[PDB]
Amino acid sequence: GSTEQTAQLGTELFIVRQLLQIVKQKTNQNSVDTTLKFTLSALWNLTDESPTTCRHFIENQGLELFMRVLESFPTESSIQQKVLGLLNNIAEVQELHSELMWKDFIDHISSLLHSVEVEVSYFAAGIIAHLISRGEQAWTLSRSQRNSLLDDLHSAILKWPTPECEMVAYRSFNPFFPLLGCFTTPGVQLWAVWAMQHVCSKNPSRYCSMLIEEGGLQHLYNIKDHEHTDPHVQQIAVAILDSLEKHIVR
Amino acid sequence: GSTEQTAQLGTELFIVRQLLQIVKQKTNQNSVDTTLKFTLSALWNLTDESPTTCRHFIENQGLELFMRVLESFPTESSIQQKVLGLLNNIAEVQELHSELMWKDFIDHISSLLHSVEVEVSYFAAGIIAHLISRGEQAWTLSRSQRNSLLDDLHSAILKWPTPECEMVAYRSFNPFFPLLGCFTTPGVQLWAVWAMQHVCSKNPSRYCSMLIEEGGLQHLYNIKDHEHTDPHVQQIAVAILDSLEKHIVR
Repeated sequence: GSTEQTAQLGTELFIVRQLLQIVKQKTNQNSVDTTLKFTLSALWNLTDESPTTCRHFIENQGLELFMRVLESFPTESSIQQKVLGLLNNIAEVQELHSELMWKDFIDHISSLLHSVEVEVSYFAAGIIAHLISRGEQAWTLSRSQRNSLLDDLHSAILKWPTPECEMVAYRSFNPFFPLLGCFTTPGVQLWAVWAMQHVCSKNPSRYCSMLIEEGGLQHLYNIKDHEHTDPHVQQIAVAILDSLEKHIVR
Repeated sequence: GSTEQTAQLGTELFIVRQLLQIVKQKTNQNSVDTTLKFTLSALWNLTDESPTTCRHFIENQGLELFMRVLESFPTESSIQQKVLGLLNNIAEVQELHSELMWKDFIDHISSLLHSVEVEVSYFAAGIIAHLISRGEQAWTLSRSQRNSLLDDLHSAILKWPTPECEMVAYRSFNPFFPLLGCFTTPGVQLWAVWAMQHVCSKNPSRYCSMLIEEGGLQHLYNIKDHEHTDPHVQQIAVAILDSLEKHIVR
């Protein structure tokens, strides 16, 4: 058992503030250590499927602080991963979209998309995928930056090796489904199917039934059957389907 | 998204120790402040269906610390609720049963069972129901106390008002099911069905669907159609069974 949900919602702002305070102190002292890594993991985990926590983070200078974390520790891939994991959760919340639309932030993400560490690149790509998915109209920065981010997104995913661990856990695939069906911007679909394939192949007994239960079969058959589909998107979609088909008919 | 499960398991020990150190420092200061309250909530929530976290708590003197918390703040219902919520989670872990078997822990729980606050007594009852359910052989303290606890458990539950809030959240009814079908010990059964009735009552959208899908029907019918069953256990079991039919077809 745990506290009831209303009580949990009561405490989010205090916990967000206390954790950000710790992050801020460590960053000022340039202290890269265990308490910082575990505090950043905790903060990331608190924002998992929590639009309320993402809003408290934004309202309490989280974005500025995390840019400072990225600037202060540009060689700490473990730190970058957790910062970007959290930002990928904020990127999923459409009412927070406009908070992420500033040049410094996008410039930082675009550069970490090119990190040679897939556990860093993956989350920069997820942020970019979600932001591009909201459409040209929602993108209030340079139009040529949107376009080149889209090609870099597609290009970066195709270079990724198979990570040795899961890099992330999901409690639902709901945030991925609108990214499918982004046929106009195939790098967006590519990230979604790559991410789905990655966790379903590494952990079928946690994810295959999840995905089937949330409607994944038809969303992916809708890609398998679609006429003018990017061949890489399609190849990974069928690989997820294969895994899903075998989870049924066990 | 959140950190992957193996990484999360690798942080549990650090988080348990940090949060226990915060409880210890606030208890030493005799300070019942906001930080103490949401530190205790977070620890409780961290033990939710987590036998590994429960073991870290035990192996790091959490029991003795929480005893002192209970003895140092005997008027703070909200403190006692959170301590007992966590201890109720420990009581669910069969491999930790013998760690809870010392007289003065059970003596204190048996006292809180008679608290006038249902939000305290509920969780004391839950610890007792789980410990008693493991049969007489596992009960290495006084045997007559166990038998009188079994009587006190049953009588206390009958005196409970309807609480004004949900006092707890459950991710799964699975730890309750063994409590059902402890026909040798009613009251152990009464706590479980009263608990199910309470959460399905106040939050049907969340708990009724979950209860049916985990097998609550066959577990409740096995109590109903069983013939020499305690009247209150039967009345509640039947109350829940009939309320659920209003849901499987709404």
